[PDB]
Amino acid sequence: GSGKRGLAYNNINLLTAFEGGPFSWSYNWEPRPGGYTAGIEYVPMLWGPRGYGSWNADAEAGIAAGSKNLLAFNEPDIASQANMSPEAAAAAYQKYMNPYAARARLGSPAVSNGAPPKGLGWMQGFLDVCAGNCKIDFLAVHWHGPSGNVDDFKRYVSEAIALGQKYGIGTVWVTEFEGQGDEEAQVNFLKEVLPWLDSNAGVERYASFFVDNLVKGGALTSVGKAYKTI
Ligand SMILES: OC[C@H]1O[C@@H](O[C@@H]2[C@@H](O)[C@@H](O)O[C@H](CO)[C@H]2O)[C@H](O)[C@@H](O)[C@@H]1O
Repeated sequence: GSGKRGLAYNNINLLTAFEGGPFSWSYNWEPRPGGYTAGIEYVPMLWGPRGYGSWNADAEAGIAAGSKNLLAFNEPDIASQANMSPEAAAAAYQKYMNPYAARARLGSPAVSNGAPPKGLGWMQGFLDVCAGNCKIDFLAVHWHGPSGNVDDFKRYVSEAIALGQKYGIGTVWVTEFEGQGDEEAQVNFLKEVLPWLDSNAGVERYASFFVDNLVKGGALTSVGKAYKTI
């Protein structure tokens, strides 16, 4: 396909259900993959402070396994996720990510679609605090919301793109998006956003949220099939 579509997982076993779909990459919100999937680029994540301990070592294995890309903290703007002030993110980014700039493309901490001061407000606070010394190849962002709130999806992604470009970061990954509701409500959403994401040159890579919910009892759900074929 576009080569932008990702497999976001917890159970590495379930990526087989997506074999031969237009997938180039995977991540699991962890620094280590828990296994191997052939022909797809695993992307390590520095989730938050709990990972600082191993991050050196973890970035080493992954670059050593040919990983082109590294991701930073998960939802520092949400208290039960990374839960990090923009200032502490800037510090820990510069410290723990910037060092791999020569060997890998670095993805920003991934914000929620929460309104300022969460979301892209936190990104701007982080981008301000970074003070042009954070080495960032791409912004990571997330959007969760009802299936019929599709417009808001696209505005958010554009606003993330606009925000990144103002700070000289030329692309975003949408590392999580989820159009909520019953199976049909979820399909139709993917029919609208997947083509839009695939041609929107502001979006380098994306992942619907997520593999483990798109498979059930070892079988693709109907949402699974749509994500695989559209
Ligand atoms: O279970 C998938 C993955 O979820 C992460 O947290 C998510 C958050 O990233 C966002 O989507 O909000 C939802 C709703 O609460 C959270 O579940 C976890 O950080 C990660 O460790 C987990 O593997």
